[PDB]
Amino acid sequence: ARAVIKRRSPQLWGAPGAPIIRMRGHHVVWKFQSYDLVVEHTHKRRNSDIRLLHYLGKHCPHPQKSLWSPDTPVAQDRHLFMLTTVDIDAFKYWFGVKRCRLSMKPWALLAKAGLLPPSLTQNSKIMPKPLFDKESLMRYYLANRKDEDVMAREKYLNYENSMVKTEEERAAERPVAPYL
Amino acid sequence: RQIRPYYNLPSKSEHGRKMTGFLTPYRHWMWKQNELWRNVHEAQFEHLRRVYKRQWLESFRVNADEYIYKYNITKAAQLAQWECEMKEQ
Amino acid sequence: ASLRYRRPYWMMFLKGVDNWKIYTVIQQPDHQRTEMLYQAWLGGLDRPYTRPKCMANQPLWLSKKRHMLRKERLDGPETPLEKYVLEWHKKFHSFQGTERPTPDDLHTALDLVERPLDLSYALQLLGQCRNLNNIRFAKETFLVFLEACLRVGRRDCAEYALEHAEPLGFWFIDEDHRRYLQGEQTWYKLSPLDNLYYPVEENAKLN
Amino acid sequence: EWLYYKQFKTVDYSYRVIPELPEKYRPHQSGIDQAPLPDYREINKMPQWAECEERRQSK
Amino acid sequence: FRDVEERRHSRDVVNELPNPWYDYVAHALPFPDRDAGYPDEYGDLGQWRAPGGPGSPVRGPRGYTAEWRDLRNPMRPPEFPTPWERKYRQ
Amino acid sequence: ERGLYFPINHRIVDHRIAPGVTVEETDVQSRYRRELRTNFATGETRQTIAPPWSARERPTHFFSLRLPSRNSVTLRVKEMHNHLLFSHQQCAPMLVSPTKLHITLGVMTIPENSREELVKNIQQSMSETFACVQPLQLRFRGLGTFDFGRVLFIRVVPEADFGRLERAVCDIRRRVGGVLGVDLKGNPHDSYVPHVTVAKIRPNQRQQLGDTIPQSLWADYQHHDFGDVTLSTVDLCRMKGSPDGYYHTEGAVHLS
Amino acid sequence: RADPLNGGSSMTLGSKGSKLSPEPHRRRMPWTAAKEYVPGVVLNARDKMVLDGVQLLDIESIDRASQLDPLEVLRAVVATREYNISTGKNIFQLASQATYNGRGQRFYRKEWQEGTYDKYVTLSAIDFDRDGNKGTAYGYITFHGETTTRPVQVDFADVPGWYMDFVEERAVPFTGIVPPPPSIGTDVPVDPHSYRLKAYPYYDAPNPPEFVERLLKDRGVLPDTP
Amino acid sequence: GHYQQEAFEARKRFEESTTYPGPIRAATPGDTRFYSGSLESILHDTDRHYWRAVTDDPRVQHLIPLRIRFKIFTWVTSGWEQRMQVVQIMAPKDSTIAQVKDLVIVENQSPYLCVSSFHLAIDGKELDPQKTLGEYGITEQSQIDAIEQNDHLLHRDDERPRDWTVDEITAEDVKRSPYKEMEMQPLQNLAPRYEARPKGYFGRTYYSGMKQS
Amino acid sequence: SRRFRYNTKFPALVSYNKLPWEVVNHETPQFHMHVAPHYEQLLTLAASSPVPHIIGSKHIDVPREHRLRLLPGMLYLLDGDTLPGEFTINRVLDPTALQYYGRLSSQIVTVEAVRMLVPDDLRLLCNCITFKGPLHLPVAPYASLASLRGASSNCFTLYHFVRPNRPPKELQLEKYYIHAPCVAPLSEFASNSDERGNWRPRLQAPKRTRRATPLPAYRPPQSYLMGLAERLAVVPGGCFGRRSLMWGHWF
RNA sequence: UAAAUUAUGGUCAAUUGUUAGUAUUCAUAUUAAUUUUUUUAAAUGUUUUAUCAUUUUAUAAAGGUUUAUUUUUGAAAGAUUUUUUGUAUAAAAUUUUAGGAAUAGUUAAUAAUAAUUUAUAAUUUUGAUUAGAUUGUUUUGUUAAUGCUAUUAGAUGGGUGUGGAAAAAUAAAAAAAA
Ligand SMILES: [Mg+2]
Ligand SMILES: [Mg+2]
Ligand SMILES: [Mg+2]
Ligand SMILES: [Mg+2]
Ligand SMILES: [Mg+2]
Ligand SMILES: [Mg+2]
Repeated sequence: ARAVIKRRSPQLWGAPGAPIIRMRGHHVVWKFQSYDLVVEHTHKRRNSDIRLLHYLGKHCPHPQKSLWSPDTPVAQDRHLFMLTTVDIDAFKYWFGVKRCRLSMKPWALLAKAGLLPPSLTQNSKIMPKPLFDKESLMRYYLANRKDEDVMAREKYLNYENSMVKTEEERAAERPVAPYL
Repeated sequence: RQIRPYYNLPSKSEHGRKMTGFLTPYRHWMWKQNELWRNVHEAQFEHLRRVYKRQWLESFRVNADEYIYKYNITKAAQLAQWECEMKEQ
Repeated sequence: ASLRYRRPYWMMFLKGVDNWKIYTVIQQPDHQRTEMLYQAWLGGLDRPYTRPKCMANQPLWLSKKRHMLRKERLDGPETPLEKYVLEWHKKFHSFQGTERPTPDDLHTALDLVERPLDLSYALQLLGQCRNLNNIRFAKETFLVFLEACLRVGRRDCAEYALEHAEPLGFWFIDEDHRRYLQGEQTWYKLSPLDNLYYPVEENAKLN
Repeated sequence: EWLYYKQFKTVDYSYRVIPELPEKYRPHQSGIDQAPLPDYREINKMPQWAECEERRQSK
Repeated sequence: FRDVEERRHSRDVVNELPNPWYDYVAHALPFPDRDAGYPDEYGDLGQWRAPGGPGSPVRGPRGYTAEWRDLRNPMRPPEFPTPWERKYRQ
Repeated sequence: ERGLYFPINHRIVDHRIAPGVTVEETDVQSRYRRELRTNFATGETRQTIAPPWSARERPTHFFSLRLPSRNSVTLRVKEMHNHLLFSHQQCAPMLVSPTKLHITLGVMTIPENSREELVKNIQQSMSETFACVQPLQLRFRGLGTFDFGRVLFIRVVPEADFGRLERAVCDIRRRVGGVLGVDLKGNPHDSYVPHVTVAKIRPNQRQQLGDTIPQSLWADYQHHDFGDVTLSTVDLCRMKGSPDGYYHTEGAVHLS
Repeated sequence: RADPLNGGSSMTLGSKGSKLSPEPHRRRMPWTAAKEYVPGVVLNARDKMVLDGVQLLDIESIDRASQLDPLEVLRAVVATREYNISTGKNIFQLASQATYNGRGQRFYRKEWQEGTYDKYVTLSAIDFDRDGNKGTAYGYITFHGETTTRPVQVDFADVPGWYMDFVEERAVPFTGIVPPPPSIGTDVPVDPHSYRLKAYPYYDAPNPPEFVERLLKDRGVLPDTP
Repeated sequence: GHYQQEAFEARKRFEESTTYPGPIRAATPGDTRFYSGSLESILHDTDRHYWRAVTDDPRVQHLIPLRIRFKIFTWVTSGWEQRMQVVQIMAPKDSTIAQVKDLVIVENQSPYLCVSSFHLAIDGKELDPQKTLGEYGITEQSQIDAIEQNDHLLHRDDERPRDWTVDEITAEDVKRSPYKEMEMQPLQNLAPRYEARPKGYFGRTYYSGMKQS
Repeated sequence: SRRFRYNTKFPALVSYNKLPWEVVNHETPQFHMHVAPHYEQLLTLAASSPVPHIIGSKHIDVPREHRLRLLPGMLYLLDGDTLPGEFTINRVLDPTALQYYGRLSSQIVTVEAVRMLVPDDLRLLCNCITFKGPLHLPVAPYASLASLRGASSNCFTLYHFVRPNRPPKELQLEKYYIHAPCVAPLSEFASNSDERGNWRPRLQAPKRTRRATPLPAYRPPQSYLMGLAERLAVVPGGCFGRRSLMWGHWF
């Protein structure tokens, strides 16, 4: 909605837009370069701190030898290490409750961590993208579909309330003799 | 961006853009397929969205009411302390 | 890519207007006397004049007055037909006309032909009744047109109307009218009152 | 496409059409006078084909 | 896709193992649960002070009471004759 | 150009209109500072308000401090009448004669059957309440309105012995309305606003006079100072206007 | 907002759609409402090479020296007519030819009858402006054997994409009133032999094999040799 | 709706109470003119700018804030628009509809409204200038329109004002009425510069309740 | 988009961004556009259950004085054709107007005539619609219209009074959307009907040995298309339905 | 007005100039800097769209401000079948010049008033207004240390007023609806 658009760094919608989790670091020689996982708005200003919701972490893209742990004859442990600090309470808050967006590189990271499934942009160019036809899918679905109530209860436990009360803690929480 | 291929409906105009997005039926079918695949991705994605939402809410319940436990005890203590200091006063 | 933020809000959905930036700066005094001069250049007014505040287009009344003060051509009408064509442009080409011609007005128009010049005129009227105005004809329309192409002694246009009648939009041609142009029937029509065949030279066999 | 838009002074290359404002944007200030009034009798002289068809009308 | 995946996921035994990252949110509250090493009312660093002292939040407060009975004279032989070492009771 | 671009007194949101209405559908225009014009400016005063059942019945008797002879008050009210009548003589029926001027300490409804028990009992309780109170010097300045500008009165300033009045009144209030149940037009746990009623519009009058006393009359006397008076005499009065030429007096108490 | 694509799922900006909702996203701009539009540029765009070697006149050139052979005028008219149908036929070009200005006839656009898309418009009435080829056209929309309750202005009546089929049964005189055609579920009892439903709310079409061949020959599953 | 009859009935039962002492005005606060925020907000008279948890006794409303609707012709650059302007009075409970007309005439600050005689009406039915609001069941929520003399002539081109877009404005009428005030001929700062909405704002068909396409 | 809270931006007096107030002109076709689909609903009601003021015996008569505080909004039905007194008569022959009465004339009583009646003083209106023949709906015995000779002499008229140039509110049609059941289909099983013995139940679904005939093979459309109607937020036809279900749009 | 112990606890304050009778923080010292060196930046064409239009894309030009800069969700986030709410624009503190005097579309009440409403008005020696210099309240250097000595940059009026918000006329390094 700017009369003469700022041409180089366009976005979608008005700024500040919905918060997006980005990786960003000042540019330098490749030997020292680190990145910041940051929840911030869609439209950045000159200094990235002006719109910054939260600071999620440091990520160093240099494979490192592990000198912190003792040298271990185990094969896998002596592959190089890649270090990252995730703040996952803030991540689950922002992503889950506040409904963030995600750039692709942080997505790859958080996929490695086990917080998210691997991204849309991670492609083994070995396999193609799948085909689809509705009648075959339908045969498979009629073949396997679970009961309605089972499914409803699964959606209940995953989305709505998890912690529930067994009859036991009811019986243990209900008042005894003098006020019963 | 929205990809505009060369076999999209060419607009013959000198007063404007050379190519209008209008699709060969093939392109439409194709687009539908690709987009089905990414639907497969975003299903799990938003599933995880609301899952983490209830996770965070639940942890908030438990820790926050533990907090209210400890805190209320604290302010009850302070208040007792004060009314005592005022009896002394 | 919309001009929303480039020009004043009232200019939205502005199309066809020549160099619209003009009407942005018209408030400034020099642009304004420029426009006084321009309106005087267009003429049709008594007084120094300028179009109102935010208007890019000229006012409806003004351009209407420009249109009605514009002198029509053909200052010499001789044939009744030319008179009627001037009246035709008066009625149906009037600025922002609601009204539209009728097949009867075209018959009337087409019956006044004498010289081939008038055939050209009536035929261009017909051209406007098909293409410009989109008016369905009647059966007797080709009758009229045909006898009209006979009056001037040019039968080329009649058979040229036959070989393709779909673009010209004659939706009914009685088969005998076809024969007359294809040469099969010496005569196109018989006048019941006359009990003779038309035209008269073919009727020379009837005698 | 881009070559076509390039002829416009659009500052951001935004695919909008923005015209210019010449010092003389209207006929009267470009020196042009009023459009010359048509001689009416001269254009009402019947054309050649009409005269030829009058010649074969009298025949 | 979801169904095939749930299937081969439930089929493997290395799953059904709690994943600390996937399962919960340790702490949802913006403030910490206990005080860690932040400067004090005097401006002194975390390393210079131990929490729980005089800066901490206050703890607050005819016949005989129930605390009268539990008490007993050291002159009378106690409840269960636990063999205390003399040196220690000294 | 001679002030703020948007004068601060003109910035007003009406929350008693639905949300979204003023943005799109229509705009609402009103002169909003007639309503916002305050209780000091209008001269209104909030009297103890009656419960509906009590509001139904006419009041019969009232407590009054009787103004002595030779008052600053009576004199200045006479001066005020002169001025008002010279300005607008349509006031003439509104005005209360200087003969009837008295301080109204509270109003009450007594039913006609229990009449004597109530007057004797009241009179007695009254005499006990005021036993210890010596005379009261009170200050009068300012005007105010009761009952939507129908009643126009002289305020009693809380700058003086007024304090004592307030306890005194609140005692009879807790006896007359608390002890023996009597209809005081308000709650007995609430204090009445003492006043000297100057102009009044009765129900019958209201048709020819109008529904409210125009503020243009008394605007200038609104803050006028009527002076100080010492008061030794408390009455319980029934309201009859022809018996003695002064409100008919059922009981009396002397402050000394 | 009112009707999102796939609920809110934000994992990509493209995941939302090209418009967030059918409803206009700013309230101050109503025309942003989601329609079904048409390629106006191509479908206006009439062929000017049809007017080659013609010698048209203008409206206000009435001059004696100006106009031409009646033969030249006739081929001019035919050239102009061919110039106006040169893309497709506009409603008002179809309606003037039909009886009663084509009241009652069913006007379908080309793309409405192909694929699982089935839709047409029964004409309620017509206003010809002085210029034909333009105007206003009102009618009932019938989509998959389900019809509108009241008439509506037909959108894109001016764009030349329209076909129809003249039937004497459907003709209505200007005196009477064009009835809305019955919605096949309600007014007329549903019959299989009379009308079969092309597609229904949860249906969609099977894969045409040439598209499949092409997409695999694209993604590089099925080989393609130069 | 439900509120109206719930509170009406509540008031009506409150009035039939044989035993009530009456409220204590030290326990029944007024409202504040002093609260945070720059804007001055006018509220319901049952409501306060502070937090009051307790429900106060139902009171009869002696000043009823009537709303009276008018039609204005607003000049926007493209041409005239017909839109709605509400005038809001505070009319005493027992007031007569004549008096409501009078209060409404005094309260309007726009030069374009009250020029001729107007009649108050509810859902198109005229009101007696003679009788009370009580009889017609007029409340704040009630919808009151107002109808001018020439308003039933507005379907013509005469009474409806003429926009300089399509109509001659002459030295006759340049000196008279909203035209004169408007200053049609553009000035450097552009004169009073009115709101503008473009021609293609609603599409080819203007604004409607019913979707026409 | 939601409606914003309040306008503090622009002066109220000037009123600035305001949706125009819609007003119904009686000279145009647009009038009937508004009024027609109401009438049909109204008549439908009259066919099922009684509504009080719908049916008058004779033309209402009022003084000049009380004319405009009584009439406006009034809607009543009469048996014959008699046109209200002191009303100039306008025939509605223009086809665009007639057009909106289509549904009402096909699926309810045939419309014989329409009339716009304007008072001499010009400030009042009467829309008069003359129906011919019996209802194409079934008429209940206890229903209002059962008291009328024109239904169930075959012509009868609807009369609707209104002020000109008013919003399409204060023509009062919206009170009539009370919905009563047509009891015609169950009239078969009442103890009153002698065809109730000709009825036989189907309790169990019949054994079926054949599947439904398969739809004709799908031809992919050959022309250019505007793209996914999903992503363009176009409801399935540009007609009705939800944008999530893309059924019946091309593919 | 009494000592204390169940013993180093609660996590490091520590100062370096070779001068010249004496009095006074003053040349030559260390650390930090400028003098001083091309191992971190970068090139133009933003992009869709329904076609002469309409949707998306909101704070690095200058001017010199010390009682000074303050704000919403109606955009997006954003999830339902439609009417949906209320909260905001206001303030308080901290404010420089060696030698010091008056400032002014002007205060407060009224009100959608007043280029002539009403009034004994408002700012200032507890330092004003003009005028100089100057980019304001987590950033540096020295030091054992209350100090001294730095901290960029970025909000410059209105005039058809679009937009949720003016932040709207080169100068990115923000992926901008497959
Ligand atoms: Mg939203
Ligand atoms: Mg700047
Ligand atoms: Mg300065
Ligand atoms: Mg300050
Ligand atoms: Mg401030
Ligand atoms: Mg400027």
